[PDB]
Amino acid sequence: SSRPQKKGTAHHMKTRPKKTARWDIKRGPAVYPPLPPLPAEWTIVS
Amino acid sequence: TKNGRDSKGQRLGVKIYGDQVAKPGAIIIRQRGTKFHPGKNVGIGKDHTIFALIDGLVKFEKYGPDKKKVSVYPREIQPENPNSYRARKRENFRLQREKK
RNA sequence: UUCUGGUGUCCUAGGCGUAGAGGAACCACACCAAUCCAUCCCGAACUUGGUGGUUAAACUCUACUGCGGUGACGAUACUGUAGGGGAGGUCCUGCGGAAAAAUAGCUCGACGCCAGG
RNA sequence: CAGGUAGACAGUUUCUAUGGGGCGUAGGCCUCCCAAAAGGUAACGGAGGCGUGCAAAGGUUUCCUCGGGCCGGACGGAGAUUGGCCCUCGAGUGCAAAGGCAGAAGGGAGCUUGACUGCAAGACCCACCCGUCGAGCAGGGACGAAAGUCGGCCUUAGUGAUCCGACGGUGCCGAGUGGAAGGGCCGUCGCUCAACGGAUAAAAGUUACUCUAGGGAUAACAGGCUGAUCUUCCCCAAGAGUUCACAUCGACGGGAAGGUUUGGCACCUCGAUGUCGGCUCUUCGCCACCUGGGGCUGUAGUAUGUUCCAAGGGUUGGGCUGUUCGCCCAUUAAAGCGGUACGUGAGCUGGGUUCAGAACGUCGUGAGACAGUUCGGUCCAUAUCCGGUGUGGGCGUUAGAG
RNA sequence: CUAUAACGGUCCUAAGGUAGCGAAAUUCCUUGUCGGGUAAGUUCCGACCCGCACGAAAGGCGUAACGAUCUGGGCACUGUCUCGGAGAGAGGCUCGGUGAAAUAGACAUGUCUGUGAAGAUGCGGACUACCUGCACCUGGACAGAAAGACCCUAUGAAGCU
RNA sequence: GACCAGGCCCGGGCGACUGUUUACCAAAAACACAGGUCUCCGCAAAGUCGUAAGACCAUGUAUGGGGGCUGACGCCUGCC
RNA sequence: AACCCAGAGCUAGCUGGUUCUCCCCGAAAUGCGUUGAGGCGCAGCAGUUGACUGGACAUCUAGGGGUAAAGCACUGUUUCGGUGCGGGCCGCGAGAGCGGUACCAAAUCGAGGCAAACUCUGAAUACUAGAUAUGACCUCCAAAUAACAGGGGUCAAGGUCGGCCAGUGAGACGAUGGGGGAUAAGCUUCAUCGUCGAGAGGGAAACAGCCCGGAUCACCAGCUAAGGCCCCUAAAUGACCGCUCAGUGAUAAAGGAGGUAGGGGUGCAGAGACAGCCAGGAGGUUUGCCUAGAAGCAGCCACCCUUGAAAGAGUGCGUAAUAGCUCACUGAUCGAGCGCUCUUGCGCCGAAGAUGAACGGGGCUAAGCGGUCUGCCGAAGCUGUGGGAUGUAAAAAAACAUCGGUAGGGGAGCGUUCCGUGUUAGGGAGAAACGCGUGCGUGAGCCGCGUUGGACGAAGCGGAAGCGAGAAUGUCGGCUUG
RNA sequence: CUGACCGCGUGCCUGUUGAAGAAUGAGCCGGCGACUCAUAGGCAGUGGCUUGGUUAAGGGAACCCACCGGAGCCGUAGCGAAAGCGAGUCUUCAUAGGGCAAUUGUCACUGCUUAUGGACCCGAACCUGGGUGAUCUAUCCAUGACCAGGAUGAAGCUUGG
RNA sequence: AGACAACCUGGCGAACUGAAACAUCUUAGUAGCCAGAGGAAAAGAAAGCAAAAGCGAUUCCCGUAGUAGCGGCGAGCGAA
Repeated sequence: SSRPQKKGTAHHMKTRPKKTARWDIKRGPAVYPPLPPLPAEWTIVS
Repeated sequence: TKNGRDSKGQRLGVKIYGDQVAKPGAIIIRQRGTKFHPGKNVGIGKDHTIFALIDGLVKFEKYGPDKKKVSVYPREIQPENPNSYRARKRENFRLQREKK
């Protein structure tokens, strides 16, 4: 004994998924080419 | 058995910091003994309180290397204004009232 | 227009120690008596009245850093936020603030004001 | 009608906090710390004080300022009156502490009563009730030549609402009118109302004969967290062991795991989780008592002593006590420690404890009481479901059966 | 001899326990020492005495007889036990007839571990298990029963002093 | 000789005995009792009940009545 | 301290119960006082309404404080050495003297710390007070082409007083600074923030209080955050650099270590090394003492010199002790890489419990951990498209801005029995209970539609309520389970 | 309509810091069952009137009631304990200085909320008054009845003294 | 001489409660019980109220007034 144990909430901070590798923390999503705009989608003109 | 636990809870701050606006008669310092001495335009009190005599500003400064020497001044300036927002709010009160 | 003491105010504060310089004017002591006065005892102080001898003391002025005061930058502690490590006591990075201490240093203050010779 | 007078009888009270209640302490104000560089701040958190004193320790106008070292002079002594040098306000300031104050708020003198009446802009605090300061004006003064200061005391404790009564003074009402009784009003005084925002002017216990409304908001049994304690370990080793630290014991101190003792919290459970010990029946853990194998031994052998792998098994019968190493007897290979809601009461007994009777010692004047003793004291049940032991049937097994 | 004090001094009250009895229905420590009894006896009998806190009509001490009294040891007798066994009866069991009960949110109602108001069939992972009867046992469903009787609270009720 | 029909001793504690008691968890060492002492009461008593009349007491009368404690019997019953 | 009836529906600051729809806003669990603390009064924080307002957010500058850290000036303690005052002791002698002691102690000095009730100093934040800007969109007019300034219209937003009215008054954990405890608790107590409370969803296996994030609705559309990409479950068993061989990867220390990849220092390596085979390995001397004996090796003293390549008054065993044995040291061959040293990273042992592997499982040598670059999955978040609702606001819109929510407040509604309009419209070709219509509504509910029976009764505008039920161990009746 | 198989999903209310909870409650179904009324104060919405608003008791060919009924209330003057004075008044030597004043509606209907009433519904143990109870039981009184069968053997009385 | 729903007069007369306890007070002179009588009873013709002005037997409703006042000046009661 002489060592406490880690309970609810307390247990969570020790043992939740952390992304502890500086690299993957850094990253950002792909961007893209700007994708020039798109036409209308509907027309009464018929 | 405890014997202990008899605290008073009294409060004694500085009331008007340097470069605030002192009314006349208003208290500058409520103190226990004389940390800050009276300078000019202030009056000591019965219990060493330091209160303003004329409107103006409070200036804490050394009256000796050690002492505070609190003081007051007329400090009247700036009549000039530059804020659009206050005028805007007032303008809205009326426009909306008229609309409704 | 320096100098002489007269009063004062921003202040790093300002001084003690060693050195010097000051008597024509100013300042101050030695000197002298006593109404007003005064010493709980004493003219010691305080007082009025005289002689008006030195600059010795005190004050003033110029140096000094031996003390006293002052005091950095940098760095580091610490801390705001955002996070993390450690079973804990507690530790560590990112952006922001940032010292006490010590040491080098920095001062022997700056201005006014009136009567003067 | 009046005084006294049996709880014989009645009507009622007996506070709260309280890291369960009771016992103990505490209950208001002041100062310092916790208070986290404005204010504020909580704890049965750590230190102390107060319920006053002063006709001056108040007010003014003045003057000087303490101490603690050293040197001088008889006793005089470590320390008492008298002169010379450092000094940071280390002295004191009536009483506690903090802040303050050395042109002093320190000490001493001179005269005096402003520790006056009517007040007051504005502030500070701020649930309210309270509380604190106050420029300035009028009257009438003190001191001071004058300027000026003076409506208590260096500041913060020295104090308590309202109702009621009491006393002094009133160019106010006075129930038809004049009076008066009485009251009003102004100044005041009267409660360790101390449980100090004070239920009344006036109030203690006990209930095991109890009872109701509630609570797992707060206990006891058990579970959980925590290991202070307790069990078992490992480190260093001073030594002891004839010499030799480690065959064996290991002082002084340190680092762990366990969860079962005693505990700490009090999280579930008070529309209820039935306690100690025995009986019967389990089953599991090991750090191992005995049996299986091994090192090392200060092992000649026979005994051992210790550690290592080892839970497959085993782990008596009694006497005493209600009481698991608490124990003597006789053996025995040995006659283990534990977990399982201190396993097991919808399986059993009720010897103990927590019911009503009674008594002893003691406490209480008393009712009653003692985690003291002593004798007596109906522990209820025809399994729905999961579980388990047995045994069947349908159906699957692809044609159907032995 | 050493000890224990026959006997003395001090404050004290109104005085300071007499006779008997005593670890006692009173002694806590405490299975107190010692003796007897027993193979072994914290119970028991007889004594000692530092009576925590016995004691003289809330009586002291002792007593022949009596006790559905409490307590210790005996002889005889036995299933109380060692260590069970067989048997008869009534139930249980099956068939014919009549036919309740308390309980009950709905239950299509597994084990181990983990979690979670910190002791779950209802959640997670893994294992295990054809559907459904009947007899039998009672470890769970914090099973039923009585809004706990222990503990606390209520400016609750009631009894006694 | 079936049915029916005392187990008995030795030693303690408490209570003298027979008896009564918690209808439905206590049959006892508890209560009572024979006995003891205290104290009150002179007869239109004391005590109890009833506001009052009055009634028990007692159609008794001081060896008799009410009340308190202890509980045969033996020796006793201290001091303040 | 009966039982029945009455006051009596006693009282209960205590338990339980409190029924139909939608919409908007939406807390607290703190202080104070309380015969008071599982109540109540006031404040503090909701609603709604009326004024006066000015902000809020960011930025910057001032002002006071004594906390964190530091410091020994102060106070209180604190070690090491200096100094010696003075005292005790030996005595000489009948007075105090020079001194001596490995002597006890007061001030001081040098070095050196420590403190909630210590400070000569002293931050960051916090606080108070000032000025300084500009938020989101539009429609624009004039642009080559933007931008922005030029206006106009919106929308969004702070407070300080009040009115009418609430609920709340023991919070929990996490982070930090602390008290109490044992720097133990999912403990307790306060200060500043977050989430839960009152809040869903994804990650965390399950799992209020940790991470991202905030739920008006529809969508068999897309991009991402926290977290992840072998199978169970979506997505690379994808790239390259390293490191681990224990199933570590999921849990704990002191201590131990030639485990392992590196690093920091150190000397040696043809006047050749650590390996081994080797050789040699002393004279004085039995070192002095003690001891029976001590002779290197019980113990202690001197602890050197000579000789030489090299030998320490001998390293260990041993002998009664000697002797004996062997080390250190030293030359030759073989041959040129080996000692020492502290720490980094990942590991091993130390590290053991009671029903059965408990750590998601299958498993894995990468599908583990350290590092970087690329693609993807991933929520109710953001986008896209389309409805609804609140105000802003006063009117068609349209445009914004919002729309989680318990206690609680405000707005708008449905429904039921009865009444006014009535001896209504309608109705024996047929009033209500049951059902087909996802007809219709945001919903409570409404229209229609049918039957053996079969008598009454809508709609609209209004009114009243014995007015809306699964929770009271409610209650009356009928029925089951066993 | 039924559902092979996959995924997600730890009953509902009360109540808690916190429940799927192994905390509460309910067997199921259908009904009965809880902030109501009276009068009054305050506030809001709506309406009538206004250089005022309103009537109450009471009459009215019933009861409702058109009309009547002005007594009464509210809004018009404050300050003061009071006499009193009055746009001021109290406090005072005084303006001084200050405090409070220097103006306002009303009636009704509908909600909210407060107050007294059983006042949202259910639930106490209890208290007090009046009455009924001794067929159970507890003593007593009157009057009856009962106690098988055996054993022991006192005092008295009588004998050898 | 008995009977009575309620109303009335008289005698006796509580308590739970409110005061956040409780003894003054309040529920309240209520409830209840007893005793009479009536369709109504009780009260009633002034030794009254008033206030320098007037009234004129009783009994009820409105209103003065939840005012004056009383009150551990508390809860509350409350006229004329």
